Formats: sequence, C-alpha cells, structure tokens
Amino acid sequence: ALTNAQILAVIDSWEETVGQFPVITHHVPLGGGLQGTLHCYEIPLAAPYGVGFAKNGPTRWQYKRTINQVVHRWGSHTVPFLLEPDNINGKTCTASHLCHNTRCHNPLHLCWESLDDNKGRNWCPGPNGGCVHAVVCLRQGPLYGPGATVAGPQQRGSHFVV
Amino acid sequence: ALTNAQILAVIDSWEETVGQFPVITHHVPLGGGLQGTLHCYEIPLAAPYGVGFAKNGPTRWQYKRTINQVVHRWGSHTVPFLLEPDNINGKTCTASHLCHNTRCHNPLHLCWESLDDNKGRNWCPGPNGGCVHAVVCLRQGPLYGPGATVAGPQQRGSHFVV
DNA sequence: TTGACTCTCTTAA
DNA sequence: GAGAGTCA
DNA sequence: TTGACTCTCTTAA
DNA sequence: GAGAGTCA
Ligand SMILES: [Mn+2]
Ligand SMILES: [Mn+2]
Ligand SMILES: [Zn+2]
Ligand SMILES: [Zn+2]
Ligand SMILES: [Zn+2]
Ligand SMILES: [Zn+2]
Repeated sequence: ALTNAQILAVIDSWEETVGQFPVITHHVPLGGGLQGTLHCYEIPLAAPYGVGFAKNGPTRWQYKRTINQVVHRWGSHTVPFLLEPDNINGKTCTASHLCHNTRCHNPLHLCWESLDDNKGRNWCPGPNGGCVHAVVCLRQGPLYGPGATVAGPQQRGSHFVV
Repeated sequence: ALTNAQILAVIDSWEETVGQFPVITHHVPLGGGLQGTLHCYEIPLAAPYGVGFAKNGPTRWQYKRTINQVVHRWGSHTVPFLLEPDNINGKTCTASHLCHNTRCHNPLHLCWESLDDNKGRNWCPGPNGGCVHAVVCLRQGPLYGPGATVAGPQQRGSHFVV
C-alpha cells in the first residue's frame, strides 16, 4: 500500500495541477447583510481537465495516478484529506464545499465531514450571520432564508391540538 | 377524486381516522435554551393502521379510498394538502414534518413545501433560536449544532488563497 | 501510464 | 421525501 | 371494497 | 456526495 511519502506526493501533484485551474473571483453573502469574496479554482467544463483528472458524472470527477505499475483513483475533491480519518461517529467522511461551487477544487474551500454536516451548510446563515459550525462556513448557505412554503399546518375539523 | 366535494370528503375521513391515532407527547428543543411540547398523532407500528391506511415502506404509508368504483391512493401525509398546488417554482411540493417524526400524521405538524425547504428544517435553530422560516418551525432541527468536522480547509504548498 | 469516456452506488429527506 | 403492483 | 403486503423511484448533497 | 470498467 502507498506510503505516507507517496500519499504526500499525490497531494502535492494534485495541488500543483489544481493551482493552474482558472481562478474565478466570486462575491458572496456572508450573513448579517455583509458581502465577501471567494476565489474558486474551477475545473474546466469539458475535457481536457488537467493532468490526472477525468469526469465520471455531470458534476463528478476523479483523480488518477499510477504508482509502481498500480493504478490508484480517488474522488477529485477527496485528495486533500488522504491523510485524515475517513469516518467519524460511524459516518463516512465526505468532501464538503464551503464555497458551494462543485467545480471548485480549491482545498482552502473544502472540509471533510459527514454527509449530514455537509448538506446542512446549505442553510447556514453564514460566518457573519450566526454560523455555529466549529469549522466555520466561508459564506451564507445558498438556501438560507424564509423559504417558499405553499401551505402551512391546518385542519378542517377540531380533531387535533398542536 | 376530481370534485372539490370528493376531495373535502377525503380530507375529512382522513382527519377522522388520524384523529383516533394515539396522541404521544414529545418535549422538544425550541432554540434559545427553551423547551416546548408537541402532541403527535402517531400511526401504529404494525397492521392494522386505520381505515384506508397501508404501509409501503419502513416509514412510508399510503391512504386509499374507493370513489366512483375507482381506487384513489395518496402518500399518507399528502392528504391535508389535496387542494393546494402540487408544485412551486417548478419544484414538487412535499409533505414536510415540522415535528421531524415520520409516524406522526397530525396536520398541525405538517406543511407543504419544496424538498429543499423540507430538508433544511433539519438544521434550523428553532422558533426561539432564530428560525426565519416564513411558515415557522415548531422546534429546533435535530441536526442543528457545531457538527463533527474531521478536517478543515488546508493546503501543503502556496498555490491557493481563500 | 494516461485520457476520455462508460456504468452504477450512498444518504436521508 | 414519492408512485405503483400483487394477492386475499 | 378493504387490507396487507411487494417492488422501485426522486432529489441534491 | 461516491467507486469501478473499457479501450487505445
Ligand atoms: Mn456540500
Ligand atoms: Mn422533513
Ligand atoms: Zn471555491
Ligand atoms: Zn455554518
Ligand atoms: Zn408530530
Ligand atoms: Zn425554521
């Protein structure tokens, strides 16, 4: 199996390639009526994507390296976390975009957490709006807000109490 | 069935049957260090469930009625909303548990909203902790909190900025 | 060894 | 969070 | 007509 | 949010 040195070499090659991705400046809500700036390193929309990268789904990619004649492959956003525990509280760790921009591979925009923690960031009020995530959000979640509920709780008769 | 009268009759028979489900009291976090009380009307764990009800999944049920000699069937939590639009902004409307208790069929604990709005209530701080849902939450979402993130944003080299 | 495609799977609403 | 079919 | 089961599907992380 | 196969 791959040694610590070899894993570090994979992480270094990945950072070197992703660093050359187009860097896109995005203005984003931080919460509390404030605006901030994130710099996303975005994988191209179509091939070629960069050395070692290939698209396996509409917004899914993989990173591949061949070491000592053995092909190794990882989810494209998982590479920064190859030296980290891969589960916690009995839940699989997932790459989680703090910038909510799937094409971005900036490791400063990623964290490594359960799928539930990951999803929940979609509704976070943001780092200036009351975020309580221990690994703080970089921005207000895209789905934060009052929502668009069509109908609320209601009854026709008198069979129920809240 | 097609007629408003037939729909109201479906809603009324559904409410009468559900009104006979056992009422279970649940004490719940509201946010802000406060606690409240909900009264859930819980479908039985095993057959028989009640007139018109049958289980199609571990925590999925359907309500069925014969109208004009034809069988009509609905997801068991959708019946209160049969007179409401079934989509919003091009997204399917879903029955959404404000009590986060799938067996509960209390319509005073249900709303009708997109799957995204529905999911997002899992992380809401709650009605006394800052909920901004226009149709207000009845409790703090069960997944609200700091999370259990294993690793935060990081880079080995100097190629990235936030 | 490498790129560019292909397929199906996980989770919890 | 859903829809629909098989049996009795 | 009603009940009690079976199966697969949707969505967006 | 994932893993793995095929072909050249
Ligand atoms: Mn995410
Ligand atoms: Mn829900
Ligand atoms: Zn980014
Ligand atoms: Zn947050
Ligand atoms: Zn309830
Ligand atoms: Zn809320």
